[PDB]
Amino acid sequence: NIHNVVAEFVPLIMNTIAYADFIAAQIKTLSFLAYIIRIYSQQMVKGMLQLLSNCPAETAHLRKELLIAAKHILTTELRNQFIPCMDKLFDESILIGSGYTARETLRPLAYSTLADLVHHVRQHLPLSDLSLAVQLFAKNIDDESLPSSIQTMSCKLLLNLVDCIRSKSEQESGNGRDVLMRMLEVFVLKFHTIARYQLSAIFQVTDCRSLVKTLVCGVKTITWGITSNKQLQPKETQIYIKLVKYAMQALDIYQVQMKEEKEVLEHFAGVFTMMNPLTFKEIFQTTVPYMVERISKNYALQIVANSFLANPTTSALFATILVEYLLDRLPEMGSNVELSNLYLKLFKLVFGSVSLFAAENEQM
Amino acid sequence: KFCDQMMQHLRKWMEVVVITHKEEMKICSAIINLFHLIPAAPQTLVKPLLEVVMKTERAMLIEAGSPFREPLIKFLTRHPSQTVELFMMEATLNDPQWSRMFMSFLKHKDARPLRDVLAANPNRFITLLLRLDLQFQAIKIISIIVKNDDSWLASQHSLVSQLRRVWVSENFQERNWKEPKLLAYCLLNYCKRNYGDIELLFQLLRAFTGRFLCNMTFLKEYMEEEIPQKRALFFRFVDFNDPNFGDELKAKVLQHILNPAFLYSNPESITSVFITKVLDPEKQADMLDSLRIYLLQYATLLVEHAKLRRLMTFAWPCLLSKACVDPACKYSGHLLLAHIIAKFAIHKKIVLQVFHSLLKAHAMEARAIVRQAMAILTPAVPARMEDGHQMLTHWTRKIIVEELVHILHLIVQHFHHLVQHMVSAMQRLGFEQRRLAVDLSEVVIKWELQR
Repeated sequence: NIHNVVAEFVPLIMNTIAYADFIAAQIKTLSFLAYIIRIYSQQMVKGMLQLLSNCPAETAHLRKELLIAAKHILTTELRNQFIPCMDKLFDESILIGSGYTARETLRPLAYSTLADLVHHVRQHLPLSDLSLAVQLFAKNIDDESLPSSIQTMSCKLLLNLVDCIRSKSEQESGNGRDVLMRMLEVFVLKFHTIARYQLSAIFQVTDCRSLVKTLVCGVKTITWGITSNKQLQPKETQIYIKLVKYAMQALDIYQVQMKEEKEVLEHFAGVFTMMNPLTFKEIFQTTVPYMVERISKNYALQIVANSFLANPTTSALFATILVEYLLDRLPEMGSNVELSNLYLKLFKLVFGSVSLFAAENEQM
Repeated sequence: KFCDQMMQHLRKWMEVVVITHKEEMKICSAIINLFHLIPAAPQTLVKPLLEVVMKTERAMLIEAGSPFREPLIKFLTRHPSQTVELFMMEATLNDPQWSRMFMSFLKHKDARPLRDVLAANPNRFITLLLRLDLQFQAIKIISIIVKNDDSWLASQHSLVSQLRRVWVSENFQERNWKEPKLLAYCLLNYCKRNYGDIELLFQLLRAFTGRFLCNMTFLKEYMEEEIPQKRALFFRFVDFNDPNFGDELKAKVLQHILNPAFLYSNPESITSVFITKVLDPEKQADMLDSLRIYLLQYATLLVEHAKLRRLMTFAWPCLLSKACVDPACKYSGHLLLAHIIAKFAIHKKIVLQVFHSLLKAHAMEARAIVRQAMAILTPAVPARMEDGHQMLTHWTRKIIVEELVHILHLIVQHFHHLVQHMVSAMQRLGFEQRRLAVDLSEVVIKWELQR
């Protein structure tokens, strides 16, 4: 019975697109038989990737079956590693789910199937290819014509991709760092955009909470590669200044609807932690009056600030930025009852810092 | 003479603050503010202090919150003619580090006198506009001035044409990085001030080409703002369309903005619109995309929301088999039949044709269109079928005899030998499918209770 597999291997390599219904039916038939890979050269894969790019666009149902078939065949985990490199990543080209209804229906399947492929190919891919790859995923996260579900996982792979970008940049002369940020602008762009789209909130909450929860890790991890303690360039820093201003806006709707809140914010507070304190102290002084202003409408953000100076080198540097701002705000306390409590609460925790780590906080 | 001494002193102090880095900020900022207070200060002194400020800012690696900005600009705003020139030397522009500084000042509030000089010489921008790096700065300076002064650029002047000319041409360059959103800002404001008609057509034409990624909810504002009677006047040149190279994509997005406009309402111009619209098809259509889907549905809504024999020629290709090739538009073609059959186009011969077409060729992608089409058809035809021959059962009979049917059950839910059909088929399928089991059963008892 196994002779069928070798029997079915012959057509797969052949049957290129050198009579519309006949050819469409012919390609569909090969999709059905190619699904049965229970047994587990690469000749069959060569034709599959050949016809994968050559599939006519108007054949919506044919592409529907092909994409599902493409998902199944790539699960081999043995030869599925050869199809990406061999096909030169042509799938990254415009051939992605060509066809009107295919675009507006099966785009999530097309990107998701490729997402898993690059998920494992990550360690088996160079920097130059990754630069091409991330481009499509960068569009996915920001594009508003796609389901939010894929927008979340589009970052999930990017979290691991940047490490590969870092890895290849470490391995060879790949200009990863310049690439590493290019999506960071997209990441912050998402925040400024998400802040505007939270207005609908005033199931979507789960989507929004899930969406941001993915973003924080994505932005958090890239900083690891970006710094790899080393000082950060000025124009490079300005992106983060935008990040904090937009980020604090996003983390709002989750109090007028706490484990996750602390979880994400503590992850968030780390984004500015590992980077050089000298570049850090630059970021917040410009934005600290806003963040203190923002904390007034949502106390939960204080979990950042309090955790911000609760341990790392951030303590001494942030404390100076905080009290210096509060001191000039000191007259305001005692007049605006709603705001007066805020400054005192801020003053209480910073004084909590000096008690906590008197080393250089006493001096501060 | 005094200013020269401080100029020397500032530089010496400025070297110290960086030296200290590897009072100073206050001292250096204050002396810089001294130049603004003191009048009769030479214009030439801008270049010396500007360089050291630039030299130290890069040396100190700070650009935001640097104390030297605010006191510095106050001096520049008093002397904007020279500073713009010194920033407009070609070599200085080529340096991105120097280029960034120039824009930062143009953002500040005190630049309002400074930006007036730039607005006074539109010809200057055209020189840089008509490579990318040099061009990109030209876009930023153009957008920034308009950002504060919306009135400027509202004049019917060739400057928009120069942006328009390069605008359409250079969509392939993005295949600088932030130019698309930046460039669109200038023209959109111009369209906002005055209806650009054909000018508005071009920005939409390129709005979704060249692999752009930055227009989120930015273009849509004019469409919403376009409504706050204009459609009839706006539609006339749209029919012209002056394409000379256009494609379906351009028209597709063009009708997208119309749909909100036609959702506004309905003057007598609608009468001539119907005649004009039905003269478009040109018999042979080479568009095998959503253009037909958008165009066909758009015609249906406008006439009822706002000779008709010529309109039905549109659905003739989708009344046939080979014509209306793409099923996606074929479902939309049926969707058109549901809409057009609302007022007086109800005939038995065509009523049967559309009804099975919805259930025939069931698919998930078809489910969306047929579900939408069925909603319009459900109050139109089934009433005739209810008083007619109850033909819905015949097709339901055909499918079960052959051997999927939930679509008919959904229609029947809105609407007695059939009762056995749903019960008989569902129980076998039930062995998910649990959804339609309960809903129809409740109607089954209600229908039995009623009669």
